[PDB]
Amino acid sequence: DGEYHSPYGDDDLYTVQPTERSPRDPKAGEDVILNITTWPIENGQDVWVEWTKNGVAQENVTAAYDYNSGNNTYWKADLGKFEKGDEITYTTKGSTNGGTAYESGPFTFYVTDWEYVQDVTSVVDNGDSITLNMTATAGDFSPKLYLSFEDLDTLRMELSPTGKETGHAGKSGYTVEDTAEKVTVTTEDLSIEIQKSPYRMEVHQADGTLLTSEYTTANSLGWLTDGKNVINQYQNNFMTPSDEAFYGFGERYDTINQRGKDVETYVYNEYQDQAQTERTYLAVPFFVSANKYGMYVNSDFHSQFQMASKVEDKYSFVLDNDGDMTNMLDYYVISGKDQNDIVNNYTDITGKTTLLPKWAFGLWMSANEWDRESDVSSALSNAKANDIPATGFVLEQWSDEETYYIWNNATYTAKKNGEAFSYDDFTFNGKWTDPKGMVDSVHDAGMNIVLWQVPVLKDDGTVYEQRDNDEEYMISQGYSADDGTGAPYRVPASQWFGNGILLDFTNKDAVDWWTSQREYLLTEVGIDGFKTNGGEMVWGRDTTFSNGEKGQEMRNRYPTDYVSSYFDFAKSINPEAVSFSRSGTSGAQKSGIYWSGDQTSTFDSFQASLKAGLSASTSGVSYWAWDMAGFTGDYPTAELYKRATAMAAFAPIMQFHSEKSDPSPSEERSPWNAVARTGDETILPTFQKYLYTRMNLLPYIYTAAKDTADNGKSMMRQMAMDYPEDVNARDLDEQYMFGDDLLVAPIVQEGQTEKEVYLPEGEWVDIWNGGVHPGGETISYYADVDTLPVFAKAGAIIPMNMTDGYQLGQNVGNDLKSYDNLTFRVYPSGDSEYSFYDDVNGGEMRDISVSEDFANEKVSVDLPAMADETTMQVFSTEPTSVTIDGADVAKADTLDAFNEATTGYYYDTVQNLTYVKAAAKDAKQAIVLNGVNHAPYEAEFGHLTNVTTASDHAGYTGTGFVAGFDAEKEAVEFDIDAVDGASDYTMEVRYSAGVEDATRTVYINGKKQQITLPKTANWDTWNTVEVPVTLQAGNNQVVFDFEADDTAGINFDHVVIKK
Ligand SMILES: OC[C@H]1O[C@H](OC[C@H]2O[C@H](O[C@@H]3[C@@H](O)[C@@H](O)O[C@H](CO[C@H]4O[C@H](CO)[C@@H](O)[C@H](O)[C@H]4O)[C@H]3O)[C@H](O)[C@@H](O)[C@@H]2O)[C@H](O)[C@@H](O)[C@@H]1O
Ligand SMILES: OC[C@H]1O[C@H](OC[C@H]2O[C@H](O[C@H]3[C@H](O)[C@@H](O)[C@@H](O)O[C@@H]3CO)[C@H](O)[C@@H](O)[C@@H]2O)[C@H](O)[C@@H](O)[C@@H]1O
Ligand SMILES: OC[C@H]1O[C@H](OC[C@H]2O[C@H](O)[C@H](O)[C@@H](O)[C@@H]2O)[C@H](O)[C@@H](O)[C@@H]1O
Ligand SMILES: OC[C@H]1O[C@H](OC[C@H]2O[C@H](O)[C@H](O)[C@@H](O)[C@@H]2O)[C@H](O)[C@@H](O)[C@@H]1O
Ligand SMILES: OC[C@H]1O[C@H](O[C@H]2[C@H](O)[C@@H](O)[C@@H](O)O[C@@H]2CO)[C@H](O)[C@@H](O)[C@@H]1O
Ligand SMILES: [Mg+2]
Ligand SMILES: [Mg+2]
Ligand SMILES: [Mg+2]
Ligand SMILES: [Mg+2]
Ligand SMILES: [Mg+2]
Repeated sequence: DGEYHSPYGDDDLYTVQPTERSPRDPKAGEDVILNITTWPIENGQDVWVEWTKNGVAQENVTAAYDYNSGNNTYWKADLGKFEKGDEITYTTKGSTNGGTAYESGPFTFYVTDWEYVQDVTSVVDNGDSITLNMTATAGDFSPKLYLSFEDLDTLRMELSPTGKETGHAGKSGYTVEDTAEKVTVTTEDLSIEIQKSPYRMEVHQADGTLLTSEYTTANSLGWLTDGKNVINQYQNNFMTPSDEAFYGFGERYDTINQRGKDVETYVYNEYQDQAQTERTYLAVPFFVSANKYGMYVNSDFHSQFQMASKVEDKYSFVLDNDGDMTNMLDYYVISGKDQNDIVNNYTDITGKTTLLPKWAFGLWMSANEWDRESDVSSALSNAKANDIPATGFVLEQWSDEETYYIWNNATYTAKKNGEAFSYDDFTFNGKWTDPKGMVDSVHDAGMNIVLWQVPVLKDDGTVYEQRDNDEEYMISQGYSADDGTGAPYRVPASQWFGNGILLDFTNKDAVDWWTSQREYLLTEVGIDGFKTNGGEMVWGRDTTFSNGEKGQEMRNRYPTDYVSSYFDFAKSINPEAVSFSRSGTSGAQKSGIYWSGDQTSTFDSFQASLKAGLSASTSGVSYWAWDMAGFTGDYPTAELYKRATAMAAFAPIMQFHSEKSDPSPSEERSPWNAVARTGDETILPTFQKYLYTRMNLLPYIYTAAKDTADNGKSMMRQMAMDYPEDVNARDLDEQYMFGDDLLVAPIVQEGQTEKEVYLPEGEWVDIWNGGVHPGGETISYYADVDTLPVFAKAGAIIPMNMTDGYQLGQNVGNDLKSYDNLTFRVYPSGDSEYSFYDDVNGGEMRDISVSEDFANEKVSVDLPAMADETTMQVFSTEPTSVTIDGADVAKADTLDAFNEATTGYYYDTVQNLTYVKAAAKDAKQAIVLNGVNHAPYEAEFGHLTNVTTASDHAGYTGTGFVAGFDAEKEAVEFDIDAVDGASDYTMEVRYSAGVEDATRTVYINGKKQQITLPKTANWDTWNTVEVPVTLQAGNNQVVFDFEADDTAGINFDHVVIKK
């Protein structure tokens, strides 16, 4: 009773339907097979193909039995091979015993082959664009390649194979040197060297440094055509040295450096095994090379980036097209001031990140199992009882699970013709008796709530009045996409929401309707945005959208049309509304948060999540989240939960979530449930430490969020984004930069406590304890399960919201309308400046500058007008005085006195931080710390040999001192920076020698001297001896030894380097 063949199937990249044509788009010399099905299985069935070649009727092709399966027979018809330009049209047919024939088709394909640019025959400079007139290696086209400047450092190439299209205008600030053999195009930032015969482009910086170039054999640039009807693909090919690293490509789970891979720009919903399958929800045809350029292929069609995956020194892109011969290839080679500036330039092209409200940057709580008011009340109560000041709240299991815009258990008179509901239309029952009151109680807790959504109208063949009404309206209005035959497009039956009808987000009227149905959720229920899931749901080549585009072009674009439509809609009603989504392509960054999707509770998954965040970052998707510790699989171990917590608190968006809808016991990845499930009570204080730390750093984090929106600098960055020339930074995927100043190194390996941290050149200070670490090597950091290595860069100015306790990890709550103690942590190093985004006070930028002058025992802070009292925490030795506007401020002897003071200073001996309180003033204030040196290098943080630490004599700095240190083969080794370059310095050695005069031997980069340490009154008396040393650039190895000619026990507190 039937026959079926459909040449492209669902056009899936990864799989085929069993009734497709192979190849889908035949090239010259390729054997063409047609897979055909008939049903039911019967003897005496014939299957054949009726067809024409170049309009000429051919002898029928008889199909061969392939296999039987289920109710069906599958057959193969072999059409043979074809030549470039052949136009084949066929109809597949089946009948039983000479009866009624069932057929599919007709279907046409045009047989293609590659044509490439040969030579540049002439150059036409039009002032805002340059045309290169070209010959082709085959065919009769007259190609034109157009060059323009999006900016003086960003080159755009537009290729028209037929020469019938014209490129776009760019900047005029270029000069041209056109010669017989070569044309050179120059700006203040770029030198574009184009050989004419054969055509070959090299892109150089203006100083001559090569950025990238086309492949050396040339004929690199080409298009796939029958020469008459279709252009089906484009390619270009580039030369790449062995060491070149390639970053970005959207959100990638397998690796941060794609060298060696064929990367598919193809959005896909892959559950749990994204790394293994090399798939992603969020695919962007943009990469950044550590050779200091980006490349962006400007098209929504699928592309494949072959990154030294075929030939060791070649990278290529192959870009699909729908056949339209008027669609130019359009790509950019992007330079800039640095790697982050390359990202900024990319965002000039594809869209800036939209700044989200500060609440988006606190903790988000989520669990699929929350499905009733009492679950929401319990979540709020549990958060409150456990001192968890979260700011975001997600509900997934909230709706009727039919319309997805009506609360579960709500009753109402159904509405026809897609008419919208108001709040008053509903009687609220059962699980949700008062959604408005429920939302109000979330707001009372200082949280903001988002509701889960999909872009599809569900249709599983069940009867459900409202859903049925909406479907009839949607179809009659043409608010769906079209399947290509005049019927609404439905998601393929085997997929998530199979048989459902996608809303055509290209259709403004459709969007207005769809969103109107949700209006009451925003205006009356008072929600704060949507979790817009899915979107990877466009299949089929003939699927047609209101914009005239079809399924090949729209698959990658659809999720971003969907996500952006909802984001803009929610914001139009509630300016503080935030979206939380997983899928998209270039431009996704304009529309809210992206999370890394569906992963298991394992360390392998944690590793893949971090790769996903780092690649997304390079791709301009900065507001990135993950389900901390995984949302499914066996419940995370306490170790994984703690490791994930620490990293999550230092990532752009912090969010816990769980998959299961009605589990027993609870699957919540909340800290209180983690305690319950693992039995490890210490999870709670560890979680609190990290969450409170994040809240302490929220002024810094939110300023970084604004810097993303303004300047294209992502919040969390792979090391080579800041240090592209650093050979050790190239492949690192277990540490990153967070904001401008913090190097974060999470432990993402099971059982690991010795964490390698690569430190780039410069000085890095442990933010938790003041340990100093000279850059330019990989250090080993001991991190137990509760510990996260985080370091501040030299010169850092870090705004913080602190309690009167003034330590990191102390709860300041979630009231985002005020600070407790606004604080700036400062690591003085030369002259540094910072622009603080003061969201509490109308979004004023506060420009702070620090002038480090340790050589003259001074640090100066230029504080602008502020609306709040401010506390500086300056990393330094103890001042002899502090002035504000020249006037001495009072030394506070205790933290209590400091807190009570209007202005003053206090010295934290454990952290080596000077606190300075300045009153709120509507004028600039000049703060000077006098008598200060670079903070001490604590002996207890040194590399120790046969020697231990103690704290049983008062008055030390840091956490203690090295004790006794009085036998041969005992050593204390320091890694010491020069304060102001290679020079002689004075090294202060602070020690106690309670019994008798002591001596120790010191080696400074291998150069030995002996030092005399006179007796102190007793072991509770410290003294300082000044030792002349010569220090060079970089890390200076300073070794204190007890050798054979040394004498007596000492307690060794610290060293200070001064003029
Ligand atoms: O950024 C500075 C350091 O921060 C962390 O340590 C802070 C603590 O440092 C001291 O004591 C620690 C030890 O008790 C031990 O358990 O862990 C680490 C390092 O272990 C080993 O390091 C050296 C070899 O590389 C050896 O010299 C040493 O004998 C080994 O035990 C120690 O740092 C203080 O005494 C504590 O008060 C302080 O809290 C971080 O762990 C460390 O790696 C950083 O360098
Ligand atoms: O009650 C609403 C809804 O709950 C579940 O879906 C919520 C989750 O949706 C996403 O994950 C789904 C995948 O997209 C599917 O392809 C498939 O693998 O199943 C998962 C469910 O885990 C999302 O990424 C998750 O964060 C959400 O928890 C049910 O699956 C739906 O049927 C319900 O309508
Ligand atoms: O739109 C369908 C239906 O929704 C509401 O009632 C919810 C309803 O769901 C199923 O149809 C069950 O059979 C009922 O027991 C539930 O109450 C509207 O009140 C109703 O008018 C409408 O048909
Ligand atoms: O040479 C003096 C002294 O050195 C060592 O003891 C150092 C030790 O002395 C007291 O116990 C203090 O309380 C500690 O803080 C010091 O580290 C030798 O052990 C000792 O024999 C000698 O007299
Ligand atoms: O209507 C198009 C549809 O045809 C085929 O489905 C058949 C199936 O193979 C038979 O066993 C029987 O159940 O009837 C169906 C037609 O209703 C294709 O297999 C299917 O992919 C296609 O959509
Ligand atoms: Mg720029
Ligand atoms: Mg529940
Ligand atoms: Mg606050
Ligand atoms: Mg305050
Ligand atoms: Mg000390």
